[PDB]
Amino acid sequence: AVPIGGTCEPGSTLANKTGGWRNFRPVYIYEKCTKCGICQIVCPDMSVLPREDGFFEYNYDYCKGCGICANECPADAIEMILE
Amino acid sequence: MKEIRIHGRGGQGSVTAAEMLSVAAFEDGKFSQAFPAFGVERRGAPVQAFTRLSDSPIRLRSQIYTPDYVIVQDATLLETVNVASGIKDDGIIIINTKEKPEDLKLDTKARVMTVDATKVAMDIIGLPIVNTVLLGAFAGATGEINVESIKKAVKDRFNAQAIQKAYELI
Amino acid sequence: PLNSADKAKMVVVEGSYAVAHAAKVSRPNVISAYPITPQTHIVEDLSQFMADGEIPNCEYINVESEFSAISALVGASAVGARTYSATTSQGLLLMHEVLFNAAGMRLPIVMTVANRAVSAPINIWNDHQDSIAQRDTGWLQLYAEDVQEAADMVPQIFKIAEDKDVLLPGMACMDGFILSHVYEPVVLLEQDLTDEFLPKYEPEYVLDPKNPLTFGAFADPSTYTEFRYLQEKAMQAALPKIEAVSKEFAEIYGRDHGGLIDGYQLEDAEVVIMAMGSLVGTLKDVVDRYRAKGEKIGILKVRSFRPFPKMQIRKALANANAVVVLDKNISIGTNEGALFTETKACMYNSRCDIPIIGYTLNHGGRDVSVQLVEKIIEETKKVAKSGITVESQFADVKEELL
Amino acid sequence: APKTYLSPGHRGCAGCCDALASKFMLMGAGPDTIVINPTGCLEVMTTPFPESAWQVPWIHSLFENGGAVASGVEAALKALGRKGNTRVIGVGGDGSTMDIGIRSLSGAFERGHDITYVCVDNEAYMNTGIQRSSGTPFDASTTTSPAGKVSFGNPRPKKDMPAIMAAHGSPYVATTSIGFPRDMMRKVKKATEIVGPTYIHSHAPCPTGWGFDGSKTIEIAKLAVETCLWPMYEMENGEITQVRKVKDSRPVEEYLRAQKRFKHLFTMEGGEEEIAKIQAAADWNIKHYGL
Ligand SMILES: Cc1ncc(C[n+]2csc(CCOP(=O)(O)OP(=O)(O)O)c2C)c(N)n1
Ligand code: SF4
Ligand code: SF4
Ligand code: SF4
Ligand SMILES: [Mg+2]
Repeated sequence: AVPIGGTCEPGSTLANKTGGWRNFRPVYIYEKCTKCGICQIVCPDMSVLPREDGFFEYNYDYCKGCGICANECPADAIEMILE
Repeated sequence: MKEIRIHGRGGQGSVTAAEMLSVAAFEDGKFSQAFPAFGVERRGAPVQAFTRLSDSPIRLRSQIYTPDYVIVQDATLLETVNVASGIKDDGIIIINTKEKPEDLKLDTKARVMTVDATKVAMDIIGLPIVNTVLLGAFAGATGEINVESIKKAVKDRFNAQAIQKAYELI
Repeated sequence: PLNSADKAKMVVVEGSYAVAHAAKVSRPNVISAYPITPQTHIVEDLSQFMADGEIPNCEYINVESEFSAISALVGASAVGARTYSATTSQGLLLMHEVLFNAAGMRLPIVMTVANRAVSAPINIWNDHQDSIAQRDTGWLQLYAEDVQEAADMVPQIFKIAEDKDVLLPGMACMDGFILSHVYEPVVLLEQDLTDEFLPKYEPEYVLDPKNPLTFGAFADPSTYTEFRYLQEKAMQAALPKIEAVSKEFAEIYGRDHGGLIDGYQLEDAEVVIMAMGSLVGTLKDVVDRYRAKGEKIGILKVRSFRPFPKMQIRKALANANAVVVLDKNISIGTNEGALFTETKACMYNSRCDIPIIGYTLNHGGRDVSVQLVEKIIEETKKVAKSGITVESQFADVKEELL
Repeated sequence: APKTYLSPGHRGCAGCCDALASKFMLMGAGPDTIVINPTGCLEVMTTPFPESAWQVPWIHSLFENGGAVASGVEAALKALGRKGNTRVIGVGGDGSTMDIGIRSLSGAFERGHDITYVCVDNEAYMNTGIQRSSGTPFDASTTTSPAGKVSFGNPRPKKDMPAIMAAHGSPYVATTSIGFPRDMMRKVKKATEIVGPTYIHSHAPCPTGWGFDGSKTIEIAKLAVETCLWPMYEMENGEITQVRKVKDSRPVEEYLRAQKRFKHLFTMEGGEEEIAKIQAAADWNIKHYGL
């Protein structure tokens, strides 16, 4: 329903999965990862999630496959694959 | 009146396809109309464009909801977009894909037809510009517009061989 | 509107292209530009023409606001330049104060308006609220139905505005997206024809060091009324001017845009639909369907909104059994669109007491389908037979959202 | 990584510069903040009703009124005794900041409101389809300053907004870039913490508008700094106190070549001469800022 405003709830864009925008998809090569954390910083779509072990993982629900993380990785620990 | 819906992603020039279709149809002596889905085009985002064909001037100003023909520029769109939505039973869906029609499995009564298009583009043009090449496939699949008129349009505004191959392959 | 007989002369281009082309061919001396969806293609096209050196005796200004867009044209017009811009929506709203100023300065500035809804909430789609909200500013307002009309409207409105008996600025209104972003067959404006149709702007008094004069003086209560009276008088003069220029255009170009108002199957209509702009196209198709089934439905298109063609409308509605007025706007607090309000007002003191009802629709670009038009016609048919149930209403509210 | 307060699901292009700039801003500012966001890509892409990407309070009024709206927020917090350590932050594009919103901003700075203002400078009006703003650099092609038979694109230099805001007596003015995330976060954080009107000008390469692949947004940003076309510095009370030195500066061609909006300088007759004018701008930067 339209509220008097109309005010929106915070973080409600989660309802919009943008993973369907991808032509290419990033894939972590965990063996090559230095855990520097650059990929989490550089993601425009907050689709790089931290882990307790200090590695990172993708939220493919939202990843738009722009390839910035892959481009900025100093370890070439991310590969872009078609899809 | 015939109605055409084109599916693509921001940056893939779906509006140009719609425009070229309306230009080519008019060269054939059919009254035409073309327009983007009204909004802001985001790179990578699913987008739509539209064309109408008629023997008489087109005065209708509503959106297109039930197309006779559908063109899908990017196969990956099938996962998130209902491209067969609203299509007439005697309609045709043209899809840019390596796979053959039946492999795609779309819940529709309309004829599903496929061309690689992307490969045709990389082979002949060099770049993966599929918005114009798929129009060749459209002409071959539907017979609604002469393929020569589509060539005429693309050369006028600015490829023709890539249009020609797609016309054969469909 | 478009003449099918002209098929061999037509080309398929974007509406914005046709309008930009028409502006160029109309030979402005100063173009000002501020971008806003969905007006952008017009000014982009003009800037490309400038970049290719296609417009002689002309300067183009990329300003920093719409306020400056119109304000530059005030300065330029007063020097003697033919002036042009295009705007919409938030842009037109920002100009509000300068709109009053320009009309009061009696400067024949022309702008295309690519009608779009107004904030809040922000919305980039078609609605007539932007221009309708300017109905007091003293600008001419004409509403085009198609691309042909929208482009042709540019030279026409220059000729009207610049006429010595008028000297009022004017808006050539066309539906945002619907007309601005569509590609359709159109006859592009002819240069040599326009050079003969549209005389060069030759103002009697300008800013000129060799003939110093003062423009924009301060009027006390002893003279202000007379300025306002003369603006009204200028609008009165624009009534026959709009008819004359439309007829003259028809004679020169072979394209008849119908002047102040335009009837479609109107003469014997039991139910008359009134509307402005591109919606008329959809209406014509629906009317044809009703006509095919022998139902006496017709359209009265209002082309000139300012000046308001009261006498013309009154005469045109004389045989109707019921009138339905469609507005792409609403005066919040009245539940009525401006055309509905003004139609009733012009009909009030006449002997004709037929029911007139209103629907507001196309708010924030909400599509007007053939089926919605059919629903509205059916409701009005009932009114013709049985009387008014609801005088004014939103045609298509979603009660689920409340 | 510091927490950001922007959610996934926004409609930014793949590799969006506006998304990055706002993300870094929030990381520096923290959650005790209220954001004022004039019309533009950032606003449109994050707030399609009924959805919002913002995890902090956020208000959008109009295109022109960022400065004034932020002023009213700050004043209301003071009046109602709710100011505390809340950061009132305006975030807007080059067009909103430098062009249509400059009166609003001038008034807010002059009055000395405790606000922070962040300019996201992608050197054109992007949401509307890439039109020239005063943020547009010399000889950039835009849809209202296209290359043509008699045009090399935008004929004007970039307006110097940091200098303009310094002249307003702003206690803290800093340039930054999405190419240097940590730098941006640090500068934003500092700007928010100073009591008074502070200004951050962030360079933000737009893949859609500049014409480069979405994967290169950060790379292009770094290249702007390395060619010395974008000086990175801080001004405290109108005096430059810090500058990011560039020992190994790159010729401007390397930056210009990577972008469709400059392609015309490589195809048109006299293009190399125009490139020289841009090189001269970079050389001036080196001299003036002490790079
Ligand atoms: C008064 C007014 N004029 C024009 C517009 C149209 N408009 C909305 S956003 C925008 C461009 C925004 O450019 P910028 O501020 O640089 O942000 P960007 O989209 O580049 O991030 C324009 C021209 C408007 N909304 N209001
Ligand atoms: S940027 Fe590369 S090395 Fe660093 S954490 Fe991410 S994947 Fe690992
Ligand atoms: S590809 Fe782009 S959107 Fe996806 S995780 Fe990497 S940076 Fe984020
Ligand atoms: S045009 Fe540029 S700023 Fe706008 S959404 Fe796309 S990448 Fe972001
Ligand atoms: Mg910008």
